[PDB]
Amino acid sequence: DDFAYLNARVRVRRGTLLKESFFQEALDLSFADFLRLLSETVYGGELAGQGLPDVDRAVLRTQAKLVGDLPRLVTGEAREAVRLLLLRNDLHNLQALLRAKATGRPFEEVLLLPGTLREEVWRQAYEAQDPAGMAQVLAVPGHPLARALRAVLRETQDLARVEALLAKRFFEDVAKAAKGLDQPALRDYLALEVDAENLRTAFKLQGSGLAPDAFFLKGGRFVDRVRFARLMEGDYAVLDELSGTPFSGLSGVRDLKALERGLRCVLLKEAKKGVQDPLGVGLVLAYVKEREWEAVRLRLLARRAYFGLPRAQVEEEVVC
Amino acid sequence: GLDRGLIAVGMGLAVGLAALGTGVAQARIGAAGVGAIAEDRSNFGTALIFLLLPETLVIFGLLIAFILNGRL
Amino acid sequence: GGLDRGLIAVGMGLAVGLAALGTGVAQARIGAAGVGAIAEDRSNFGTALIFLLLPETLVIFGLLIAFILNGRL
Amino acid sequence: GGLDRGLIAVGMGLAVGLAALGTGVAQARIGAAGVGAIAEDRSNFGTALIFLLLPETLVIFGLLIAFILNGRL
Amino acid sequence: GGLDRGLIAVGMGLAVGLAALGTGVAQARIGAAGVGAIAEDRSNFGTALIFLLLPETLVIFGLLIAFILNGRL
Amino acid sequence: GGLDRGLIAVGMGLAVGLAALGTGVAQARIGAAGVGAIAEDRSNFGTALIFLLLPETLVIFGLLIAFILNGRL
Amino acid sequence: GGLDRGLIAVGMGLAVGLAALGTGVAQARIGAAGVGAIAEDRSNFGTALIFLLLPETLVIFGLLIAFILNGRL
Amino acid sequence: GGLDRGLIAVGMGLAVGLAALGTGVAQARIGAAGVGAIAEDRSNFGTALIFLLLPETLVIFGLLIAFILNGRL
Amino acid sequence: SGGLDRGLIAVGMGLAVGLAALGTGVAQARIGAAGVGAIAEDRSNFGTALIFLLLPETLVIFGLLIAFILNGRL
Amino acid sequence: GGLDRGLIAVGMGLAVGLAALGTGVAQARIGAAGVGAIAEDRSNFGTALIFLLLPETLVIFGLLIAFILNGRL
Amino acid sequence: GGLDRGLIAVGMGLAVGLAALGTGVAQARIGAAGVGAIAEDRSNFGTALIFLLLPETLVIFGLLIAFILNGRL
Amino acid sequence: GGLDRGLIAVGMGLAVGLAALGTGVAQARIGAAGVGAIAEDRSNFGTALIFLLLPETLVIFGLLIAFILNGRL
Amino acid sequence: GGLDRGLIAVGMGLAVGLAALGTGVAQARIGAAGVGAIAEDRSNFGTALIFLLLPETLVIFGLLIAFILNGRL
Amino acid sequence: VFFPFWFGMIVGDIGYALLFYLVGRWLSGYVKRNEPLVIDLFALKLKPQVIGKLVHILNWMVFWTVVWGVIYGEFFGTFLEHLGVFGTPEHPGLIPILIHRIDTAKTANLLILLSVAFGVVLVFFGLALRAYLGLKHRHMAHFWEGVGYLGGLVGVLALAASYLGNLQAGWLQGLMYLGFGVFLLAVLMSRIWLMIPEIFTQAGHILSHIRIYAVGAAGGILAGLLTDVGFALAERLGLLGVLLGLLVAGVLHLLILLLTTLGHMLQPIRLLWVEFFTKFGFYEENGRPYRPFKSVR
Repeated sequence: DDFAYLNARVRVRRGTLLKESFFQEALDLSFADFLRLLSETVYGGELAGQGLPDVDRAVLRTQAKLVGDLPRLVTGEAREAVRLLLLRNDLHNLQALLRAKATGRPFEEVLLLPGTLREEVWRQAYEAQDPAGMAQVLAVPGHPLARALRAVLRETQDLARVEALLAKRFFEDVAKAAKGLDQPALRDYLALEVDAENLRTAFKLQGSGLAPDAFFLKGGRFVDRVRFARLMEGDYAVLDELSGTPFSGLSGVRDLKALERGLRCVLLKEAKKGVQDPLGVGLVLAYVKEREWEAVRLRLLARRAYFGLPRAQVEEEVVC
Repeated sequence: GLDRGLIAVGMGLAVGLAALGTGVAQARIGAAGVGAIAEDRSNFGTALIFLLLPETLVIFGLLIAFILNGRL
Repeated sequence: GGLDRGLIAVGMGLAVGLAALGTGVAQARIGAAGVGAIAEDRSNFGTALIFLLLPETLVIFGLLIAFILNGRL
Repeated sequence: GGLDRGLIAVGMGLAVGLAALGTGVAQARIGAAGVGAIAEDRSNFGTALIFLLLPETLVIFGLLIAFILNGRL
Repeated sequence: GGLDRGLIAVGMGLAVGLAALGTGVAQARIGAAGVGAIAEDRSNFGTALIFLLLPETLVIFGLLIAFILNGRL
Repeated sequence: GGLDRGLIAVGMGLAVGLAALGTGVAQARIGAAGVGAIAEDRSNFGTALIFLLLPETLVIFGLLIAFILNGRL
Repeated sequence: GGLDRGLIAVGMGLAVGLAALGTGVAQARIGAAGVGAIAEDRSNFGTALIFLLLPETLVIFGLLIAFILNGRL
Repeated sequence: GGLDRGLIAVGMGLAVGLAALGTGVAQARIGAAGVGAIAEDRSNFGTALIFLLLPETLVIFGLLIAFILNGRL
Repeated sequence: SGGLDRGLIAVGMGLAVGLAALGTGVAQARIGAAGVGAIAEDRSNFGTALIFLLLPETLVIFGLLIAFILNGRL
Repeated sequence: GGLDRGLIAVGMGLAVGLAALGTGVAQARIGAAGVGAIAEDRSNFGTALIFLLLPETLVIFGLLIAFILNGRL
Repeated sequence: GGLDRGLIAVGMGLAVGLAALGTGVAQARIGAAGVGAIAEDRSNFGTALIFLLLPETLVIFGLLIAFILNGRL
Repeated sequence: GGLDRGLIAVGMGLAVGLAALGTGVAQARIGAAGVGAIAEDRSNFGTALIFLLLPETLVIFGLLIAFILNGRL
Repeated sequence: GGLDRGLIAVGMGLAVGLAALGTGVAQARIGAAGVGAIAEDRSNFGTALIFLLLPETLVIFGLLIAFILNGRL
Repeated sequence: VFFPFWFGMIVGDIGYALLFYLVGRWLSGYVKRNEPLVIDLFALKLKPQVIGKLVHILNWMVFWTVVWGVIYGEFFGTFLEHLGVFGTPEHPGLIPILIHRIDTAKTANLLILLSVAFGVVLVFFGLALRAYLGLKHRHMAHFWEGVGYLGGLVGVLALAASYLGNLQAGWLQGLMYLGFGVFLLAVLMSRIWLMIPEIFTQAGHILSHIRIYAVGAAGGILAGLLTDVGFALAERLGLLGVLLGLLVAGVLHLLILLLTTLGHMLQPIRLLWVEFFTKFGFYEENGRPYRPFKSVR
């Protein structure tokens, strides 16, 4: 309910993160110094042994203990405004369970990283004669999936076109739920994120030539239908046309890797602006997206430290 | 005998409006207290002491009320 | 002389009503967080009721001031 | 009688109305969280109605003050 | 001569209007959560209407005080 | 005489306008959630209109008090 | 006959202004959600106008009370 | 003359000012959503102006009440 | 040559001007907030942000209209 | 006199104070977004100053009314 | 003639109550952020009690003016 | 004197108090954004000072009006 | 004494209480952001205190006007 | 040199001083026992050297609250009722009182002038010290800001004391000449702008020293009224339920002790921390903390 109560805890946790000199000095070592440097910080509270599954289980467990708490601890408008940040995990778990039900491989097949829902709902939500019953037992009240899966459930029971329209319905529903209340720093963020999402969808669907307007959504502002079509077909002056927007140094980029690098950098830049609002929802946004940037950069530095990769392979991926 | 009522409406205004002030305070402080208790049981005493700290408002309101009563 | 009974009565009613407004503003968010805690689990029922019924002190003080004015009446 | 009946009446009416405002403010957030808790599941009906019919102690105190003001009239 | 009826009239109108304000503030958030729960699904309609009609107790109490005050006249 | 006929009008006005404020506050959040539910689909129409047209009972009670007050004078 | 027509005029003006404040509070959030639904898609024009023009009933009620007070004046 | 002129003046002033407050509270959120819809695309200049100039029916009604009272002067 | 009119018409004028001032202040708060947000995004929506900020000053020129009407018929 | 100067004084003070409250409500949100746009970059300085210093038209109009009242004091 | 003691006492009560509302509004959000810093780790104890006890200047300034008024009463 | 000086006193007091409320409303959000910009980095000190000390123009206007009223006393 | 001494005192106390309400509104949000910035690390103390206690000029201005009115009688 | 002497002017009860002396002898016995102080309710664990420093500040504070309980003349609130130990002419029993502090016609103007006078001394000492530190490092903007705030503040104070205080508008107007001339000279020979809005808050900081007399009168007449209600309604109603009224007034007196001595202990030190320390700077570049070779031992 109260934004300041959650914001105090989030500012305490933002007081404890990893600096730049950490990975700048962890850019050249041999994975034992990595275990050494992670023995001290707050990610070492769950580090059991040594090796790659230990480090991955430690990062996932500390992120679930340190990030998955803030969807709780408030009740009402505050949780309705803070739950729409860390909700990609629930979509990934739900589509994994959807393809597992549509495949036939057993229910203990997937690993099911934690999102925002307790896993007893997942254990109960595999056996249902009607997939509407699965969406009903999945339904916590104001949830976006609880009103999106039953929205695009109105064709069949279990298909893959259902999953594609589930993804599109999820994106437009999260954007509409951002528009449906008053947070002046989260509506613009989710609009810019879903603009990034369908832009990189158009980049990773180049060359095919299939109907783009069935894939293009609404909720972004920097792109429209004609830029989406002329970006799916191969001329990239339209990608050079985007100036004035925060897509600033991103011009003339063709391959998927440099594209997604630039999009992740501009998302973390525009999401670090959230200290502009030290009372509302901007600060917990600037905590959570900085935390996931730090987590995935820690993971990539772990991979380099273990496998002895050159630092020239990683130097471009700590640029922001 | 004309001003004998207006001292009492001043008394009642002080009592009610200071009660409003510490109600506004105890709203957010008790919301944070119930959130901390719903997290764990181990924050009981801190929730009670932060909740009972803004009663300064109403005991000062009772001070003003008993001033205006002791005059009358 | 007149114009005293009505004015001590409007002081009485204003005190009771405005203290009721104060504890209403308190119990709004306190009971909201309480119902959220109850919807999370049933274990914390008695602590939710004691944090909800702590601001009855406001209105028993308001009724104290009202009954002091009425005994003066 | 005279003028004092009107002023004790506006004190009584102000008490009733302002205490009603207090418990309406108190019931807004609690009713919102209670409807959300019913939307979770249908098991928590009785606790929702007891947290919603708790703060009408305010208005029965307001009706008490109103009926005592009528009793002094 | 006398100024009784006008001042009891402004007391009556102030009581009714201010009680209406309080129950409007209550039904705002209660109906917001109710329309959310119904637009989720229609399986909780009677409970949504009983939570919305629960703050009409405020209105009928306020009109009870209004008619007691009119019957005093 | 020439003020008792006058004060009932500010009583009637502070009844009706303040009850109008109450039901406007009541209609605000319900209208917002109803336009959101229509923005989902154009099928939750009847429930949105019934939740919006429910809290005008406040102002029909306010006009009841107004016309009773005019029935006095 | 001193203050009679002035006091019934300030009752009239207070009624009109306060009902105006009520429907301003309603039309704020209703027009916000309406412009949001229009900026989403154009086909929600009729529902936005019916939900926005529904709370002007409060100000036509206030004008009804105003014209009755002008008629008695 | 005497006592009437100033009191109908404060009646007119209260009506105009309070209706201005009502439509300002409306145009706050309506213009906020309108500026957001302008910032999304330039094809909302034809809907933000109609939804923003719709709630000045409030203040033309308020100036109608003011000029009716000024004619009653 | 009133003895009470001269003050009470003045509190009427002051109440009208002050309360209409509060009305357009509450409007221009959120409208200017979204305007400064859209200008901080790009330096292109300047004229439309100025026209939406200066559109609710109709309220205060109406308040000054009522004030000077009461000043004329004083 | 004993009644002219005091009531034109409370009119002058009410106009100045309430216009100050209006432009304080405006400058709150506009200054918050201006400090934010400064915290992004120093290239949005002049527009932040012009949007912050626009709503003091309110209080120069308020002092215009106050000094017209001083000229007719 | 006798309009001195009651009016200086209602000035006293108004100052005390309104300053009390001021520091309640302050301590609400400050104590909320204080408990939000306390319940994470218990090392922010004194550096939250300083911020909670900081706004207690307001009621004692109101009490200063109250005790001066009691000295003149 | 008599009724004169008391009413010019409540005029000047209402002016300074209500303008102080206005600039407190402004400095709330501007100081919150300023503390946020300082806690980001310590190079925002001059701009946070100039935006927090800008809306004191309201209260130097209010003290100007109060000293004019004390002069005309 | 008469009406003079009574009304200058409420013009004093209204100013004190209402300026205190203004600085409570300011220090609420500024203390929230200050407790935040301290709860990050114990390094922003010398800037959180100066940004927190910049708004106390309002209540010393209220006490200034109050002492002017105290010496005025 | 200042803070216990201000806290004496806050708390002028000999009974509060005796209770502080009791908890001080308890706490000095606790450092005699050499135990680290622990409480898990507050998670407060701390070493006995800090606790010995707390003994020292408590003794050096309780002397000034004894002497300002003598001068203000209040024993445990008001136990001068039965034994008239403090001499007012309305009931002269014993040795006289210097200032009564319960009424305001005798007290308030003198105490409020002295409460402003301490702020005058404090703020002028702070601005003179900032001018000294600007003169030291050969950095001139600090010198100009110090002399400008000093001149503007003494000019505003002289104009206030002349045109809103007493008569004799002849002598102080040359001091207004000097003060505003120095202020304009500083702003011209400075170009360090936005000092002009600061001088209003600067007068705010020299004038915000009312709060020592404010909480002094608040806590003083609050304790006096509580012991007045208890003592009167115990003695003159029943004469043998006097222990009932005595212990309920005692427990409510200790309740308001425990519930607001934190606040009116905190008020003088925030007065120092947000007037005097921030006048001469003290909030720039954070210094650098001296930590030696530890050898933790």
